[PDB]
Amino acid sequence: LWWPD
Amino acid sequence: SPSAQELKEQGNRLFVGRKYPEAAACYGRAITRNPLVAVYYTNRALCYLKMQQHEQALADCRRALELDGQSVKAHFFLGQCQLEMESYDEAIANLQRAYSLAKEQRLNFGDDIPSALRIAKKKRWNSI
Ligand SMILES: [Cl-]
Ligand code: NA
Repeated sequence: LWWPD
Repeated sequence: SPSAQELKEQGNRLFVGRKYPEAAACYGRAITRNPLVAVYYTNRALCYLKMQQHEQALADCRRALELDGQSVKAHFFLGQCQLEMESYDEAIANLQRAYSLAKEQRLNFGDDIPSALRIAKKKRWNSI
């Protein structure tokens, strides 16, 4: 969740 | 001449390297190449959160939701923005929506969404 895609 | 996808990937690498304004600029370059991809905006909103630019993050989340109304990360980052801006009722709504959407999409983020929800409710109460 706390990382870019 | 890097493509949108290439610039997104470069921005991801800068993000992992903790170069947040540089990563945000890279996602902006991606948007220039293809401005119709919601992930570029939610990636940049995450950078803006790291940069304390909450209003800028909020605006990117709104752009993302216009392109992908089902985006879990767009709702989650919106709720995180609103939490830091002390809009607790909206934060709770967006975090609950993130939870429901992640369930609908069979995404497993561990306890990350429930944890954020408890903060917003706790903070909402502590403000009361
Ligand atoms: Cl991090
Ligand atoms: Na902040």
